[PDB]
Parts: sequence; structure tokens; C-alpha cells
Amino acid sequence: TTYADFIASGRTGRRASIHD
Amino acid sequence: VKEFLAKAKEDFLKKWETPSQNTAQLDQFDRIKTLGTGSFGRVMLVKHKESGNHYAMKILDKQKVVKLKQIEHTLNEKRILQAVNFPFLVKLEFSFKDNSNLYMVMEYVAGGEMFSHLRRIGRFSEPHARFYAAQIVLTFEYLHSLDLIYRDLKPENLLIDQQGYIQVTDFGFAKRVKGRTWTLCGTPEYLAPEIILSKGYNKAVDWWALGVLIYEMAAGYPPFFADQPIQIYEKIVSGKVRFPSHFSSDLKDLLRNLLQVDLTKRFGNLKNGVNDIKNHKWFATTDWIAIYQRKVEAPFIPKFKGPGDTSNFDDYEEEEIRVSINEKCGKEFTEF
Ligand SMILES: Nc1ncnc2c1ncn2[C@@H]1O[C@H](COP(=O)(O)OP(=O)(O)CP(=O)(O)O)[C@@H](O)[C@H]1O
Ligand SMILES: [Mg+2]
Ligand SMILES: [Mg+2]
Repeated sequence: TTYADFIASGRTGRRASIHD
Repeated sequence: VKEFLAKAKEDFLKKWETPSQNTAQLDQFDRIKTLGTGSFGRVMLVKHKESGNHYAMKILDKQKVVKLKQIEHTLNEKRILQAVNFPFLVKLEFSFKDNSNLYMVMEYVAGGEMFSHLRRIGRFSEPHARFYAAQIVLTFEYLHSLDLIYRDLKPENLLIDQQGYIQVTDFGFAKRVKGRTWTLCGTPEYLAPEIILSKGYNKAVDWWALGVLIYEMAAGYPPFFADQPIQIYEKIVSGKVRFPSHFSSDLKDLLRNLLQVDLTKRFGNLKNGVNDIKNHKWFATTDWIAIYQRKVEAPFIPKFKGPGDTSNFDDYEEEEIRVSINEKCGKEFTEF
């Protein structure tokens, strides 16, 4: 499922902003 | 609203033109615990000695900021934050600087990030997501009317107060501009395709971000996700969006108009502006005035035990605040 794929991904924790 | 916005503007312009500075100093606060870390510093829970009140102190390293060419953004952040006033915007209580750092002392929002609750719970029911969304809609209407673009909408920047309402923090990328701008900034999952494409953009990016937010709150995951930002960008630009089976027909329709690549079709950027969103069927049960007045029944109220409680925030590695005996980057931050 999409949920399971998200949960196993590397971006489930706090996301940092980017600049420039 | 037009009457209200006109007065809000006058109030804003006065502060924008003559910002407050140096309204406190470091030794007036006892630093307790880090609530979060950033590229140029961190945010700490602190207790103001004289009043005993708790606040969140964002600390910025001057040399760092200058080295990484983020002076303008940092100055924007504080100039704007000290000038705005709205029920869903965190208030800047004090601001000051020293030899090494810049400090922004905000009201402490003990409920924690929407992020943690969202991840823990999995996803918010539509009425719950809608409650939060209405608040952001009114906040963007307010900010936009002042020629301000927020630029970093995400659950991590949305705090839940004791009433269960949203308090927007992190104006790091907020900017006052009439027309378009070009800076590549924001958070990967929330970037509108025009930002990624380096074509120049406007307030419309905040409405696309709202689309991503509503989708994430209701689904429990972002509409465009992957392991690396670059993979995320490809998905965003492709435009293809898929909705969970549980999404209502209304939600899907609103989302298709927000996560709209075509600027001439994106809700919030049309002739009727914000009214296209406010009047959408998904918001039919939303009493806008009641929301603004904070009179609506909050779907969830975070558990809090006494002021100074940080149980709603993750733990971070503590570090000593260093203050040089020599002034660093004084001219660069004169207006701060
Ligand atoms: N007024 C406040 N009350 C309680 N917590 C706060 C707060 N202001 C900020 N925080 C907490 O500190 C964290 C970091 O603050 P902020 O987002 O302003 O820093 P930053 O801009 O360096 C991170 P980034 O740019 O990567 O998103 C927030 O995500 C939140 O958890
Ligand atoms: Mg942030
Ligand atoms: Mg930021």
C-alpha cells in the first residue's frame, strides 16, 4: 500500500527547509 | 473582511516602517531545554526571570548566517514577525542580539508540532483536517493582503496551543513583495512546481502548499514523497496526484484545484481569490467568523501538565550558548 511505502521510506521524520 | 484587512494593513505598515529592537537581553532568561534545532541555531524553552513566564527562544548565529548568505531572509523573518498580528500567528515577545547571536523570543506553544500528533495518530479525519485548514486559509488571506508570502507551510511549523488551535511559527522565508520573486526555498514536499522550475513565482505557492498540507493531514502522508528531494521534485512537476480511497469527493475536488500546476486555474490565484476556497463545498460546514473568533469546538486539545512542560516535543542534543567577547557582523545586522 501507499501508506506502507511511505512508512518504510527515509522521509517520515521532521523535514528541514532548504534555501538558495 | 475588507474593512478589517484595511485596518490590519495600517497597523502592519506602522511596525514595518519603524520596527522594535532591543526589547530585552540574554541574562533575563534561564534556558531550559531545546525544542528544536535549525541550520543557524536552535529554539529553546526559556523562563523569563522577572515574570516567570515561559517563552520559546530562537537563537541565530550571526557569522554563520552571513557566511551562508541568509542575512536578508533573517532580517525579513524578524522585521515581518514583529509587525504582524493575527489569532493564528505566534507572537514575538522580545528580540535582541549580542556579540555572537540574534535572538527572537516568542510565546511558548506547549502543545507541540502538528507534525508529531499527525505522525502518531496516523491521519486526521476530514472534519479535523478541515478545522486546521480553515485557520491556515484565514492566515494566508491576512498575510497575502499585506503583500507577504509565507513560503514554508508544513506540519513542523504548525503548533497546537492550549485551546487546540494553530499557531504558525518559523517566518524564516516570509517576504514582503509586490509581484514575483525567485528564491529556491521552502521544504521539498511542499514546493510548488513553479518554484522548482526557476520561473519566478508569487503568493500562489502558498495556496499550492495548503493543498499539500490538507492532503498530508487527511492521508497521513504527502501527495509527493520519496527518499531524495530530487525524486520528489520529479513527481511534483509531473503533476500526477493520487488520492486515498477514503477521501471524499469534495476533498478530492478541492485538492485538484489547489494542487493545480496551471497558475490560471489554481484556487486562491483567480479573480475571486480566497473566496474560491472559502466557498468550496469541502468548507460548507465551516463558519469562518467563528473560526477567526476561536469559538469553534477544537477536535483535539493536547495534554499539558503545568507551564514549562515539553512532553509534546521530541528531545534534542543540548549545547552551550557561546557568546564571543568580540562583536561579530555588527553592520550586517544593524537593523535587527
Ligand atoms: N513559539 C514556539 N513554541 C513552541 N515551539 C516552537 C516555537 N517556535 C519554534 N518551535 C519549535 O522549534 C522548532 C524549530 O523552530 P523553527 O522552525 O523556527 O526553526 P528553523 O527555521 O531553524 C527549522 P527549518 O527552517 O528547517 O524548518 C519548531 O519546528 C518547533 O518544534
Ligand atoms: Mg521550521
Ligand atoms: Mg525556517
